[PDB]
Amino acid sequence: MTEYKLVVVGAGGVGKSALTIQLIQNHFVDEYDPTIEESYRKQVVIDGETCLLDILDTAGQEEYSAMRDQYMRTGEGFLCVFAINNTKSFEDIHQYREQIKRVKDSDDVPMVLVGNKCDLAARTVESRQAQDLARSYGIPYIETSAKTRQGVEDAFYTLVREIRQH
Amino acid sequence: MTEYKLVVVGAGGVGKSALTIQLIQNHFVDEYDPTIEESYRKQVVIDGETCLLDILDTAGQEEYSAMRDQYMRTGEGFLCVFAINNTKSFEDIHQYREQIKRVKDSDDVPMVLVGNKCDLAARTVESRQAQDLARSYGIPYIETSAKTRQGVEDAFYTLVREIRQH
Ligand SMILES: Nc1nc2c(ncn2[C@@H]2O[C@H](COP(=O)(O)OP(=O)(O)NP(=O)(O)O)[C@@H](O)[C@H]2O)c(=O)[nH]1
Ligand SMILES: Nc1nc2c(ncn2[C@@H]2O[C@H](COP(=O)(O)OP(=O)(O)NP(=O)(O)O)[C@@H](O)[C@H]2O)c(=O)[nH]1
Ligand SMILES: [Mg+2]
Ligand SMILES: [Mg+2]
Repeated sequence: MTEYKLVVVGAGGVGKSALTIQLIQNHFVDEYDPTIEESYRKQVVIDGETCLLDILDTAGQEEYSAMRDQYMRTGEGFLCVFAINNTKSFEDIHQYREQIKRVKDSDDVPMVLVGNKCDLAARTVESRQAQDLARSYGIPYIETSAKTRQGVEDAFYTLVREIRQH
Repeated sequence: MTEYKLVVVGAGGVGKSALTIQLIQNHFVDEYDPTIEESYRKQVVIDGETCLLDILDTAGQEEYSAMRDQYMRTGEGFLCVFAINNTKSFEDIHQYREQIKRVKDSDDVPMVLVGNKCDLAARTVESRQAQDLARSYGIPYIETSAKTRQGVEDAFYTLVREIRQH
């Protein structure tokens, strides 16, 4: 069956994991639990096609440096997450994008920008700001809550759909 | 606020209306009720942006001929629906696409192809067939059920998102 090798990337603490566990296990994780690397495989149906979601959950910062090159060479599509109440995670998006273009020999790589935690009142990252960025990158933007589950399927399925169209 | 002038197009009986009423009124309409033309306006939030969904629901066939040119000149994005158990509605998609390119002076117009009624066992339109078509048009494809509500938000929001990116 078609397999879609997806990897979830972004700054430490932004909800990369809580977002992947909502998809696979249908529940919010409200725990302190920093990822070294996790992987999730799931037979799923998206728009009538039977496919396996092969997802890599990654680390926020760590000695993950050129340690990242290896999985960014193997991922087919990227979820690039920041938190809407953490301005420096929004800003670090440029570093993750460029390194993925660098190891990919590509300016067009399947990707979607995700502003997570849209449930929290108190954002510092305005959606206009983030949607303008997603437009400059030629990237769709989708806000999410791992807490509420708002948009989580929508972010993962839009990315499976960026990969169908490339 | 941003307004997104969307119109729902396709063959008679395919679920264009049931799909629009699930979005606006949160309920399945399981009635025989052929549209001349209906319009729905709704203040909604999509990915943090406050916007009005101005949707035009249209007729399947009728004396709607160059009678369509007028609204296809005014719609910003199109939802192109067929039914997955009705081969000729899948086939009539080419006629709706081309006329929209014709009155639009455009090869790239925001659009998504929707195979509706994915709940019914007994399809005659295979998702590979329809996803290949959506790929040839440079269009995303999303299956839906107005009955179940599966994918309805997903089809309407992906189209609002095609319009953000154009
Ligand atoms: N309210 C709110 N909190 C969330 C959301 N997503 C995650 N959290 C919280 O944010 C914190 C970090 O979540 P986690 O998934 O561990 O983030 P991470 O990006 O995977 N951290 P890391 O880079 O170290 O692996 C946790 O307290 C989690 O409950 C969200 O949608 N909203
Ligand atoms: N089981 C199933 N039936 C559906 C679905 N969508 C619509 N229907 C049924 O299909 C029939 C037509 O629905 P309707 O919304 O009126 O279609 P239309 O495309 O708007 N007809 P028209 O072109 O004349 O205006 C109705 O019986 C409706 O309940 C769906 O998701 N699945
Ligand atoms: Mg984690
Ligand atoms: Mg109708």
